[PDB]
Amino acid sequence: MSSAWSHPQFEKAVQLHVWGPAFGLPSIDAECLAAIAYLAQTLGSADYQLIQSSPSAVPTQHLPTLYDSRTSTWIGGFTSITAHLHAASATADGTAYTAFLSAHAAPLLALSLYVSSANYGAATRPAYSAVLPLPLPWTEPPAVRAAMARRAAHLGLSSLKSRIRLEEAAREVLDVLAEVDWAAGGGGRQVAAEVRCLAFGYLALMLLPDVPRPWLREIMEGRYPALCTFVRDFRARVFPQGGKLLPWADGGAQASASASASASAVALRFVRAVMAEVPLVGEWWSRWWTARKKREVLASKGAKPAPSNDLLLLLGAGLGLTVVGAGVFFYRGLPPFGEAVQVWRKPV
Amino acid sequence: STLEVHGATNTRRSLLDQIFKPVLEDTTTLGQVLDRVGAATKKLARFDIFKEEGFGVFLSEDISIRVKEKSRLVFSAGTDFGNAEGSAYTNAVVRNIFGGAETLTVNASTGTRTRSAYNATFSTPINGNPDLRLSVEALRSATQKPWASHEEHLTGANLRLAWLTEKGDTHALAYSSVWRQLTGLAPTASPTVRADAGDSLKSSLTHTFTRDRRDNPMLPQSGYLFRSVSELAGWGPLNGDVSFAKTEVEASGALPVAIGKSGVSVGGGLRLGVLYPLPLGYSLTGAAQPSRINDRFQLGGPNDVRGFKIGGLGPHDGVDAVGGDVFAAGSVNALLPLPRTGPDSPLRLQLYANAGRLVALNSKGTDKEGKEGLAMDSAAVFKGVKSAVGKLTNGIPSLAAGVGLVYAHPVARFELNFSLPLVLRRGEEGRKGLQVGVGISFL
Amino acid sequence: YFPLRIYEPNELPERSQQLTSGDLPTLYVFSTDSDARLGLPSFNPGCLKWQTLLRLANLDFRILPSTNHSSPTGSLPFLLPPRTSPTASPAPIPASGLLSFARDLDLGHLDADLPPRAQAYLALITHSLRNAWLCALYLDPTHDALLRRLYVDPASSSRAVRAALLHQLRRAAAEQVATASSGGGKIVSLAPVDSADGIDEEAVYRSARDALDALASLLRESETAWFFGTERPGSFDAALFSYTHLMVEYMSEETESAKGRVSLGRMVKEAGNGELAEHRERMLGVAWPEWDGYRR
Repeated sequence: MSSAWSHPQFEKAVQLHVWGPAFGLPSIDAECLAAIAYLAQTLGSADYQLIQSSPSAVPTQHLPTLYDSRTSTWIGGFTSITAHLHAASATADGTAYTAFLSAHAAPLLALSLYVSSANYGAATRPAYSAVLPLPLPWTEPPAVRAAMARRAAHLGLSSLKSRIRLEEAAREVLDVLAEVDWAAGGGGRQVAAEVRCLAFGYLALMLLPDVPRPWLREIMEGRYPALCTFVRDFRARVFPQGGKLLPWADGGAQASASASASASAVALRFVRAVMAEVPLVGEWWSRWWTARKKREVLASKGAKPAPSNDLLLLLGAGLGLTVVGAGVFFYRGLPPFGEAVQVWRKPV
Repeated sequence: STLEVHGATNTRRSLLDQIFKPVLEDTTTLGQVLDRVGAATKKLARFDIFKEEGFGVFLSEDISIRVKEKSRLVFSAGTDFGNAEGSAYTNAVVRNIFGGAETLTVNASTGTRTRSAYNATFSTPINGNPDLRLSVEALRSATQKPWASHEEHLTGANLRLAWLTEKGDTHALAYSSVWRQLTGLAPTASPTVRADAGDSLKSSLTHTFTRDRRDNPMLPQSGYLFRSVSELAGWGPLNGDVSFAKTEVEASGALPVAIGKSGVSVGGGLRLGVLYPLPLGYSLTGAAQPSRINDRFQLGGPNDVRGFKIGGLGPHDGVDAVGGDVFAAGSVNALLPLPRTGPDSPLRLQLYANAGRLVALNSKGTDKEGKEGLAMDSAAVFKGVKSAVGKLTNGIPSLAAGVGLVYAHPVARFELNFSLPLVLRRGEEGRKGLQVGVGISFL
Repeated sequence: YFPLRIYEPNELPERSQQLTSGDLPTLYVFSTDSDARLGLPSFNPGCLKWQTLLRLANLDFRILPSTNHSSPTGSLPFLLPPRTSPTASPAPIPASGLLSFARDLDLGHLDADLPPRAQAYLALITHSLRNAWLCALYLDPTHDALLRRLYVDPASSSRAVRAALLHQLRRAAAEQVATASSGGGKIVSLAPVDSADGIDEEAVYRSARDALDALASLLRESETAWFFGTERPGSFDAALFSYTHLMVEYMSEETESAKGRVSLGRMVKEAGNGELAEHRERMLGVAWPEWDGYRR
């Protein structure tokens, strides 16, 4: 390995960063809405805060992200956040349905909201653009839609009666989810409290958006009414008034982004997102920057890694300088190698 | 006496001092002076750096030579005939970097069989001989093999030392090193093509000789041609996955018949070829791996033995054309001229009849290997090559015939022949109607 | 009509006469040339699943090592039936049709629709344990010699080709782990994460640990030694065995005292109450009853 394909080598009052409110929900991501719901259920509103962010504003580069102010630790992901901040068939069912919702219900909301280019272009992309500062929603929503379209593969479906394929691939997820009895204290299966927050996040992003191709809202409202009753009752209980009584930082949901969004910081985020698309050195800039941000997240955790490996940036600079130097050496050329008149005399 | 060469600014005063400093050592035999100046001027144009319209040798009283240099950067694009139907090449040349040297970057993406073919070829002369060149190549290909249904991805670098001698013969000595990844298998692929599907090296070393005394390459009417390619892979200091020894001898000729200069030109030809497996390491006695489909010969086609598919004439596993180890070929021609036309148009009327054989190499008669069943020792490989050479001349070869109408372009040769197979083997896939042949190498 | 003389066909080369001339069907797997002569388990779990299923279906077959490029699909485990003629062979069978090839009277237990709870538990195997296998094999520098031995050194003998193939393997595996969102779902640019720096490999480890404990609880529920109380193993059993066997084989070391991080074979042997190591021994004792060479 070039040390970028290996495990890193080590020497010998929380704040939740999330996306922004959309569709009458406190977030537009499923894992972010799950994390908001978990912290609102467990913690009190004088214990935590909610900061509106982008994956370029946190070093974890994964937006449901906790910053514990007691130890200055950076924790990314919903399962990591709930591993922090913390009969046997109930626990095994919670683990199984967490792994199932992350793996088989995540490419279904992806097909609904990001792959369908009449849904994305008319509902999803304006709601993504209304929460970022003004030069940023030209670089980040393409990367988000690209990642969600990558996740929505291994399903054989895309944006092109070829509607019964969508209905079969959505029944294959909702039939597994319909036997858990989420909005219940009795009867059926029982899971832990955090699995119900994850299920609310995915299922409420499936149901509640107002979309022009509503092929998933109607399957849920026609065949699976218990899940729709679960989403409506959970949203009426945990988030009344649309997620505006949540402790957003500095007063409101949009004024919570104003700390890490100045001219310099937003400019640097956009400049780095532009530098990663250069056709030759943009891979190695991205690898070097990702390795640097991983090193600083690990140092925030408590580890002490070995940082001295800059061969990614030097390899990218070598490739760019090699192409530029070859182009200038072959197009501008060298000075001329002879004169016009070249006399040879007969030697004596 | 006093020699001046004007108008050569991107040439060193060593490259054209090796040429005209022998000339001034002449210390009243005016014809010898003029012949030596003409010989030096013909040697100077052997470097491909000057325009042919510039060479003016204006004497006085002494000498005063003038030249016009070619331009440095030559971008070019078009359509080449690399023995295929089409090609869309782009070609960037830097003509004279320091003195005599050049670079050629070729990028030929073709929708027919080779979807990409990248190149980079630096080339110098050695010690001021314009005929001895030295090239350092680097390639990356991905070429579909539709006869034996797969693709071959070839990345590597080779170092060729060409040599044109004083009698028009051309030697060559390359050290190649490739990767040769086989993939892209069609659903109609055979078990033989699936057995060899992966990565190789093939670091080889191949001599090439040519002796081209045909008066016209694209349409011969007299002369002959002898060509001898001869490779050695894997054995000794070379290292790879394959280790063989492959030779190939091709002959030709044409003999005119009388009426004037009427273009009758009874033709002829003969190809041979033997692929021998060697051990790996500095020994001849030793166990040897048998060949792979990357290395075996392919006979049949429009350019090769007229009347068959573009891979025919050999062992077929189902429909795929897997190769042989020992082959033979040959043809006769008649090339009669067209009526109401003089013997100067490139149009000719061909009457060919080819034949061919392409057999493989197996280890029957000695099968006490059992496990570790692929490697074969020297006596088994020698008896296998003896049996394959004996199986060449055992039976009437796979023969076809036909007529045609040859058009002789300066860069290619278009044929458009109507063929008719006569003798086949089973599963050999000969074509029976109108066949089209475009390219240079024909038999 | 016109070819006036047709002879008997030309024989195949010696290589195909040795490799492709068996009388049993042949399953092409990721194995070594000494394991394939005996029929031992593969070192790829996606091949060992189907090999275990074909050995529970009482099918007579061989194995032979192969590469992904020879497969009718992209990925490896496929089958080639015996030839009928010496120059003609039937069509290959991909991995989706292997249990349909094998009928060996009543194989309805190996190809059956699982309950939905079984599908939630199967997502554990196909994601939380697959990503753990990929992260700990392809990206851990401890298993670099094992990775070269198993995948790179049989491919060729040239160091440049070996290094390039190992790089493509690591790039592909790091792409796979960073898609499924245990510890990998980062957004850095318009191109997918293909390095080990866009993976949080403590979330991958913790998800593997929780997956193993949940699967041990599910096996404790069953009370007839296979999953869901069956009397004969099914596809769930072969799917879990394909990971638990290779973790106890290739990933059970002693290293665990200087890094923390109990390894994957020790996590299999310790999950629950040893419910899964016992299941691995019972699954070897049914499908490979003649092999006594396991536990490492």
